[PDB]
Amino acid sequence: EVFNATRFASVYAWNRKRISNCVADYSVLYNSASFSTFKCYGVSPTKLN
Amino acid sequence: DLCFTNVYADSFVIRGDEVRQIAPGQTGKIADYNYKLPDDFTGCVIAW
Repeated sequence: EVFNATRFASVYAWNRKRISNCVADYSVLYNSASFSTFKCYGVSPTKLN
Repeated sequence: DLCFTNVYADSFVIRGDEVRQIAPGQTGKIADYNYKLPDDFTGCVIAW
């Protein structure tokens, strides 16, 4: 619903979506999603799991 | 101005978007399942 959305919002009207009651298993994005930028600030990436 | 003790060159080919994953503390497909750098890595990463 987030990374595979058909339409994205404009930057001036950026969309905010709540995420709750789910497992953050981002490895499912490994197959189809390629990211040019991935920068975490308050947390090391290797600890996200 | 330096001399290097145990020089090893690790060569491979990845995507353009995955070059950022070649770093000591990165996550992702390449960093997790293909090639991981140590946290105390001493050396240089070159990509073209």
